Amino acid sequence: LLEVPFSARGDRIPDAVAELRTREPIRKVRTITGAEAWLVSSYALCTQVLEDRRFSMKETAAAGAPRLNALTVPPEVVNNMGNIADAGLRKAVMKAITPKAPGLEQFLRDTANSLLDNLITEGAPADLRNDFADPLATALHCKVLGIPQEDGPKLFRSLSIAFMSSADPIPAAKINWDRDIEYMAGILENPNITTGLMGELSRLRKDPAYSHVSDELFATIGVTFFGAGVISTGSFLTTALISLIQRPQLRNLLHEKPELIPAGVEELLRINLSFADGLPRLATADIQVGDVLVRKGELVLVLLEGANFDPEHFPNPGSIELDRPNPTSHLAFGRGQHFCPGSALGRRHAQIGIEALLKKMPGVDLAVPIDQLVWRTRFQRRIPERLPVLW
Ligand code: HEM
Ligand SMILES: C=C[C@H](c1ccc(-c2ccc(O)c(Cl)c2)cc1)n1ccnc1
Repeated sequence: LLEVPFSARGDRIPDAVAELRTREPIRKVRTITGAEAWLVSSYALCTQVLEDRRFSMKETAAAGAPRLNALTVPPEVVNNMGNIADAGLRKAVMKAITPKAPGLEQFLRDTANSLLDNLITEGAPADLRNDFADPLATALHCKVLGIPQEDGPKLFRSLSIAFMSSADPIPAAKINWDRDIEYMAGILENPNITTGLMGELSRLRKDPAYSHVSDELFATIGVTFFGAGVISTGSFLTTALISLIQRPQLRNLLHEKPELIPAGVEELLRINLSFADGLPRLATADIQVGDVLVRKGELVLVLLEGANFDPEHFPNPGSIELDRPNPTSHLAFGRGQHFCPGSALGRRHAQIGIEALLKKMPGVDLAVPIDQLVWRTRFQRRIPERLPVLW
């Protein structure tokens, strides 16, 4: 039985995806746990699954369910956004993580420029993942959360385990989770934390309108939004920089006309291979998806690059075109009930990071042949362990 995932490489889509999409856009596969699942790979069927709440994220955590991979958080945290919504916290969380917070964008620009100046001083080769994209993501999320910048690196170092895609429970994930929760709980008790997401959660925790909300949920919001935001923005920016480096004509165009960078980033989102696995959902009813009657209790995997390279929806899907008529209609941020709450922040992180890099390093190029990149395995993102560049 066809095994998923197909390839940990984030620099090229396997030819097999287009064949599946054409012939079998919903197809039985085996996951790393040995479970069977339905892999959905067309824009039409991916959108159908993501927009039908009977394909449940929450129920993927149920004991005894077929699993894509092992939990790395407590099972109730899989329903984190539902818990946030039920607690009356959605609006406050969203307001806290907007890129338009006063001074946030300038902080992003200043941080990016400082990171780049240090790389220039040290001399090529430079590692754009470990010494640019990931520190930029980490610094951004410390600022957004309102926590000390110097605490970023230790929180960041949880994530190479936190976002593993493992067949089995990971003992280090429990250690790191418990430690990171204790940290966020202490932050909520720290009177000096008055800004950002944790400053606002700290205030709401003392507000009688929220007296019922548990300390557990407040700390969980901090751990989950830091982890999801840092891994997603650092990994997306890293692999978008590869796509851009691979396209010198586009790199030069965006350097010459940086007002096109938002359109460029939107296409880089569309062609991004950062998510290593399909998005998992558990059927809570018998539901017809294409030619397959998915049965209650079965696992469905929504393959984002299946949708995003679907030529019916995005003609010439492998080409970056800055004037498509349907440019934000990709699924890079998901779709439906679980659409990424951080989407605007993720866009802005990448836009500013790329703007800064192109100004400082207009000649940026890989310093090794592209096949020498080392792609992280058994992880929820596809990323190169190092991204060596020259300029
Ligand atoms: C370019 C950057 C990002 C990408 C590509 C991305 C991608 C995604 C995708 C595809 C989903 C849907 C998962 C699903 O439906 O199963 C998602 C959800 C989520 N994202 Fe993002 N994300 C990014 C940035 C962020 C940021 C900056 C934050 C927070 C600061 C964040 C926090 C979350 C959370 C908490 C969820 C879960 C939502 C829910 O369960 O309803 N993400 N993200
Ligand atoms: C399913 C939840 C997933 C998520 C997974 C793992 C973590 C995590 C963070 C720090 C840790 O120390 C450990 Cl061990 C785990 C956080 C979040 N997620 C993705 C978007 N929203 C939530």
